[PDB]
Amino acid sequence: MYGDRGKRNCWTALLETCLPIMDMIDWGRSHPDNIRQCCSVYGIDAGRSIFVANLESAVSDTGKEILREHLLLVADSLSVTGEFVALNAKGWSKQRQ
Amino acid sequence: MIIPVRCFTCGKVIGNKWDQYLDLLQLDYTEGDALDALQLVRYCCRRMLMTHVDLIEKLLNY
Amino acid sequence: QQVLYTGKVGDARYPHPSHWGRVCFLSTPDGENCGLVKNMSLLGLVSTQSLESVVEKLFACG
Amino acid sequence: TYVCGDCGQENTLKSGDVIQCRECGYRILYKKRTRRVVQYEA
Amino acid sequence: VRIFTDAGRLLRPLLVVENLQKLKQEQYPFDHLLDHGILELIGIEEEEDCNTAWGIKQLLKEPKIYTHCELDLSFLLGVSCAVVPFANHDHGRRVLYQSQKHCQQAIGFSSTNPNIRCDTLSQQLFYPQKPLFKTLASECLKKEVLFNGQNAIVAVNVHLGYNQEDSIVMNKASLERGMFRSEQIRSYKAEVDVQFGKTHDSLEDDGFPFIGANMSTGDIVIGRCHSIKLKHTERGIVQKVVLSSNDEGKNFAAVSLRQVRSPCLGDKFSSMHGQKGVLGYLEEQQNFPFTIQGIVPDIVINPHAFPSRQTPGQLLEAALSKGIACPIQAYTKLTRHATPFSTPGVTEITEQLHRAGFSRWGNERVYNGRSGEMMRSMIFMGPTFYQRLVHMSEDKVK
Amino acid sequence: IFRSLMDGDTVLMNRPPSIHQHSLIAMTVRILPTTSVVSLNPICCLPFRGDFDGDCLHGYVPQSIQAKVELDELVALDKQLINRQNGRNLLSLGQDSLTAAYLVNVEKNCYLNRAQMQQLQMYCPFQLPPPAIIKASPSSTEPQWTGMQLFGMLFPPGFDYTYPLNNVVVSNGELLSFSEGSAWLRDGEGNFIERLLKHDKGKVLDIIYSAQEMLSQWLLMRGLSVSLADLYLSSDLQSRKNLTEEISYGLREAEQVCNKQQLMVESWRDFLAVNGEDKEEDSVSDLARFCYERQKSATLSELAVSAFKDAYRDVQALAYRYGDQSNSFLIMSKAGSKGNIGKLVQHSMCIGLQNSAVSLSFGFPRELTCAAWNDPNSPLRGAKGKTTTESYVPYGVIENSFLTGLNPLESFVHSVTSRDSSFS
Amino acid sequence: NLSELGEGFLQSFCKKAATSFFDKYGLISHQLNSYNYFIEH
Amino acid sequence: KLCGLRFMKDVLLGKRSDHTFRTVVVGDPSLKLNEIGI
Amino acid sequence: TSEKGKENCKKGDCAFDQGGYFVIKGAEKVFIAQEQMCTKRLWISNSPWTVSFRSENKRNR
Amino acid sequence: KKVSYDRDTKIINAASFTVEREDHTIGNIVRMQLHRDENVLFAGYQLPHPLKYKIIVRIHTTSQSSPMQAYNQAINDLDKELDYLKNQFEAEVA
Amino acid sequence: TYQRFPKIKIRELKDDYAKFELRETDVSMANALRRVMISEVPTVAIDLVEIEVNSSVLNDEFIAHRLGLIPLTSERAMSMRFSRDCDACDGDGQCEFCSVEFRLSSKCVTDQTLDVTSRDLYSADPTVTPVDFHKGIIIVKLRRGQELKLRAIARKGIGKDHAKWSPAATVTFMYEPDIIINEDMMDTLSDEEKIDLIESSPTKVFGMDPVTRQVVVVDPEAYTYDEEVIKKAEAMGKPGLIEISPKDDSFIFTVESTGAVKASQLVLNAIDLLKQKLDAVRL
RNA sequence: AGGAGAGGUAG
Ligand SMILES: [Mg+2]
Ligand SMILES: [Zn+2]
Ligand SMILES: [Zn+2]
Ligand SMILES: [Zn+2]
Repeated sequence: MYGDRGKRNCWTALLETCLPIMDMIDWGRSHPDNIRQCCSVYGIDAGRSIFVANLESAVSDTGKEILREHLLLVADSLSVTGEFVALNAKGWSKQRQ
Repeated sequence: MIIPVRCFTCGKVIGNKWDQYLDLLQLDYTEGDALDALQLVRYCCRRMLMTHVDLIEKLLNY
Repeated sequence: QQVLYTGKVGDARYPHPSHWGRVCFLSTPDGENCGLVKNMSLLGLVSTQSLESVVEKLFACG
Repeated sequence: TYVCGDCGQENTLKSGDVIQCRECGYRILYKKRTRRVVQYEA
Repeated sequence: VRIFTDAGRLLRPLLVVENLQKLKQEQYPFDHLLDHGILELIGIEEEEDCNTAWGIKQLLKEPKIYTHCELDLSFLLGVSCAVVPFANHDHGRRVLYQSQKHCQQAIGFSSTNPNIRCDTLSQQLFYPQKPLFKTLASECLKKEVLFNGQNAIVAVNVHLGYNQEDSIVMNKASLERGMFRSEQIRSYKAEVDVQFGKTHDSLEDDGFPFIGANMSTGDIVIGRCHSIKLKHTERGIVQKVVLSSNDEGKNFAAVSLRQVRSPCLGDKFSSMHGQKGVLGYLEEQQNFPFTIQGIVPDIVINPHAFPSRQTPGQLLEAALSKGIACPIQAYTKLTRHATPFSTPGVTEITEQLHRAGFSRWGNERVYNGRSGEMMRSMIFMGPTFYQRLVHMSEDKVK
Repeated sequence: IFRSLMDGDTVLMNRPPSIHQHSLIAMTVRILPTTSVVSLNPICCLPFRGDFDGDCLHGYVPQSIQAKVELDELVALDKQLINRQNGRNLLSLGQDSLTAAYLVNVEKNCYLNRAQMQQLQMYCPFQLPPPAIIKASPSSTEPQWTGMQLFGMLFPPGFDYTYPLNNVVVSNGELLSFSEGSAWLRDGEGNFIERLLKHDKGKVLDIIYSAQEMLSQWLLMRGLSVSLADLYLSSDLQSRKNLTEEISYGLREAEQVCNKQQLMVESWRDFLAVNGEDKEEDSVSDLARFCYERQKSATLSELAVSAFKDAYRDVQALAYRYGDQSNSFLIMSKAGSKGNIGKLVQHSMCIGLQNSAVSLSFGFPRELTCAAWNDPNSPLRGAKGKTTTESYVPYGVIENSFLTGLNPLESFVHSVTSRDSSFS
Repeated sequence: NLSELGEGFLQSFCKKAATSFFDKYGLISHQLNSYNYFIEH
Repeated sequence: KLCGLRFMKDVLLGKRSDHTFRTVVVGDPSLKLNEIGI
Repeated sequence: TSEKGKENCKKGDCAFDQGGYFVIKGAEKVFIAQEQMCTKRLWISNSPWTVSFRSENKRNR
Repeated sequence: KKVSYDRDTKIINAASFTVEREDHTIGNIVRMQLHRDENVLFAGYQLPHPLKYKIIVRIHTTSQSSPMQAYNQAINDLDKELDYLKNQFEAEVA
Repeated sequence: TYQRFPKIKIRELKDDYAKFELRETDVSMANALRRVMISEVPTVAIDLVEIEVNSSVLNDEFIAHRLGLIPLTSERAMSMRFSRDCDACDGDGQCEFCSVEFRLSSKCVTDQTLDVTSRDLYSADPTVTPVDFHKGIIIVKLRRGQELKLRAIARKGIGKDHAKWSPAATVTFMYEPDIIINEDMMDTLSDEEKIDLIESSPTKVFGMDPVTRQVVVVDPEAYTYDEEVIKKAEAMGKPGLIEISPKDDSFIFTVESTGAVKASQLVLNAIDLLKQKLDAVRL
């Protein structure tokens, strides 16, 4: 979807467009592919789960083998304040604040 | 750079065969025939006597 | 060839069909100046300004 | 004892200001090797 | 119609077939050829319009369709790349490495007049050797300074695991006879506008050591009255002392120290096809896998490097050198050229090696030097051309 | 109060940069007559991620006694046997021991006599198994030992190992069966080294060292070399000609498959339908336009490269048919110590697909010959004139290999493709 | 004729032409020509 | 160059210590895995 | 050095360099070719669409 | 001491001989001569460290002769064979 | 359980070349003898030099290194003692048993280039004179002037170190293979296949008999163990046509000397040194 | 003694 205007959320506009076909789309599993704004739609836990899945996919694409506990610890450390902060200095400063 | 003596591979004395090799090359002789006339059955000695460059002449001139 | 930044240049770091016979496309330094420094070929010459006047000879050809 | 360059002449100058070859003009001098015994291991 | 006569344009000479028949009329200077029109200079923009043939053999097959022709396809590469044998038989990365780094880092002919140059870190090899194979570019340039290094018998085999991780195992006896032995001359410069003097062991009355003095750590090399002392890793024997001054009156002193650099364990050696490695172990001559005629290999390399680095043609170079060096039991019509774009076929090399009395695949039956038993698998042996790099072991010790 | 370094002291070895925590390894100082160099076991190169080509290892000598006490209790080699990243073993057999073990266990036709077996028993810590081969011929005395029993002296009597995938059964410290695969020897989920570490974890290092020494001795007795016969990959000239023809036909079939796959777009929905279309010959006669259309689009290029890989796997599969069992490249590829099958294919048969990552202003002419480079309408000459294009996605196939000799245009294509890896 | 010269003759002529070109211009001539043109004109 | 974050890295974050040696490494299969040749 | 005699060539240079360098302060200096855009050809660029005529000596672009 | 004697406690009639300043040229011939004796069961030599010039020889015999006795017998037989070869060469050269 | 009985037959013998066959011996004895005669036989060579005037284009170490490799007569090498064992002197100049002093002096006073060979190298002992083959081994080349004067000494050394005290040169041995032909599968081969099999061998080891139209074995000692004829036989379809196996108890030696000692004397010295080493190892 | 400009090595 286009992001020309940031006033309205893309998911909000997508839900209004699918009104005639609400039954066809399984809304029990549909979710945005993004990680940052998915926490505002389905909660922090759903975003954490999708982040873990994406991290596992990236590790598999890299060709290396990494145990599950490392990725789970990374996910729990990057989402301790209820939001996924960035790796820059601003994110760490906000997390400490 | 004079001829390297003792022919590092297999340790063959080739220190006194450069003048004869040049004399043979001065005539109508190829490199293979010239090396065969010096009684060299191994290719290490032939490589040593074929890959050498005469550099001391330029040292004496320049 | 001079570029503004070393991290990114563009398509100059890759060989071009215009390099055929002018500069060496198979040899280039590896590192920051990868492809910016190009070694000239063996049969490479650089043209110089011609003192003669070509305009006068062009009208004679037609 | 110092040997000159293109000119063949023994300088043998030890003064700080004497750096120019006599009757030559050039100021390039080479140190001459004396007769000293040096041992080398073959 | 666009015509350019300005400067800065790049161009190359190309053979034209229109005037190629004028050549045969029953050593020619290049100016004569240019004046008669046999050769012409073609710019980059002009080359796009004309039709150019690659080789002479391809020109005679279909005439009247190629306007121009190339003298040699190997001249497209640079001077440091056209001399590499079987350039197109190697991977691009390895050719790039050989033509960029290993060519510059090689140790060969330094100069023929070392007295006039006081340059820092001058290195010269004792017995430089030209390669057995011939290159058309090298033959036309008529200079032996293009190749810097020596060629030694190289066998591709494992030696007790001492050559793993692309390491190199050399022969102790071959190195002690003068192979890969080079000298290093380092110069020290001091400027005086104080004066040169001793001012109170090896220094003379003029303030400089005599020629032939063995200098060590903590010794004054230049006496000023301050003095300049050698550092921790500076040593050598005094070769010459040069005193000079400019027009302003400032006096300059140059002292050169020379020392012999024998191949140590930490020294790194490189090949002509991008093979890089360090010396793993020095093995005695009696322990090498000698062949039937007793020729022991000087250098032993790990076979695992070839599948990874993907460097074919080094084996071809070894086979060609072995065929050239080995005698024939008519030496004319012998394949010696190794032009990168005119390489001889594999069948021709195999036939040439077979006519010399050896196996057509370049491998010979060898016997273990430690037990005397005959090995089950034949070992490939060939006199490849290797180079010695400037990176040493003691230069990295800290 | 200072004393010189001697045997028994521990130093902290590190290789810059430290990409993982296993780069810091504490090792005991062993004095050697060699000077201006440090000696390291080739197996320990895997934790350091380095090779013997100029790598410099800088160590740290602990001065405090407590620092030394904590160095060999936490940072020692025996303490870091379990990899903390994936949970597997940190140390493997190596690039040489793997190939030697593969050659020992695969041949099964070379029998070692009593003298050689007793000579090799000096390095193995365990005792000698029964010969298992009393008479191999009616007139053959001196009963011999099989090759798989030699590798059986590297396991404790109480160690039992089973690998269903490779049909490897180890009972009472004796190797009973083995077929192929060489997967249990390499690093993996069910490697034998991991099972040995989980069994005792007290003498695994000595077992690995003895195995390396014994395999090196055995391979020195045998001898491994690479010759021109390995690169030729043919028994004679007729086999080489047959292989060349087969490779040419396979490349042609792969190109046809790619051209067929290029039609899976929305523009050809009328043609792909089951109806009557008179433009069947137009899609086949337009052979020179497919490459131009592929080099302009990115999705088409991705589909083409995927189809080319899928059709070229079968072409790469021909090496096992045209390759002998004594081929060194095949042995090293099956053992997994160095190289793969595609590298051998590029060595002998053909390089295959060559495509660049970033977009360029020129495109490959799909032929890579002398006449293709002189064509004014070729994509390499700026544009093909079919509106004027500005950018292209290069796509070229090289029929020749490194052994035969690269064409200058093919060499240019290879250089363009490989220039990306040389960037900083 | 077109093919009356032969194949080996053309190869030898190419080698001789390369040798003559390297003897006339040399390995480096562009820099020398550029510097000489800057002095004269 | 030694200013700002580089100053921190070269002063407080990264430091140099004594009793350190740096040499080129070679292969020696005869030596044990836990032993280093000096 | 140029057009020197046979006797002058024996003493002096080592005949290994053709002499493409400079002697500034005892160190050899070599120029490197600088790739510059052609000033005698019409140049057309994009974003924005424009065509420019380069200047030979005076800034008459 | 050039030659050291060390008996093996785990295996009876077993011993290890450590010879200093020796190479393969002696160990190989000693091992090959020991295999000719019927009483010798295990005979072999190894060179663990190339830098440390030592040779380790392990001899296992039956319950009829000591390993040292077999070692001395092999040395004496090798000396006799060398003397016979020298005599043959001296006879052939004349 | 006892000694072996070697048999020695000499085919060719010269001053520096000897080719003899050793039979009824294991390969270990031959390998040990080769190693002893190639690395354990001591000779005399220059190791320490002392120059006084050196104005040549070459460096001093270069001349010392090419002087130390000059072969010398070593008839007294077995009787002379080592320098480290010579307790009568610390080692300086001429000695009675360990050191032999050499003097060299060259001065060029003509326009022609003077070649300093090995012929003008004089010593106090007439038995340690350099071996003359010819013009001799050239050391340096001198222009007008450029005097070279030096003093060198020679010591007894083992060929194991510095690889300059080794008198042997390419000491080889083969197993003397025996050729076995079934002689029944050759009759099935055509006339063209016989010539193809003959030309398949790299060396001249098989011959063709015109009167019998069959292959014969001529000079079987030049097989070189190159599995080319067997591979050709397998390719033609005959697996058991020619069977060639090495002989374990037969060997052929080829000893080439460098001129220091005679080849037969070299073999005798190697045998004596091996016996001495065995006696020393004896407990 | 201290700083700036180039080239180079290892992953
Ligand atoms: Mg590395
Ligand atoms: Zn030789
Ligand atoms: Zn003067
Ligand atoms: Zn004495």
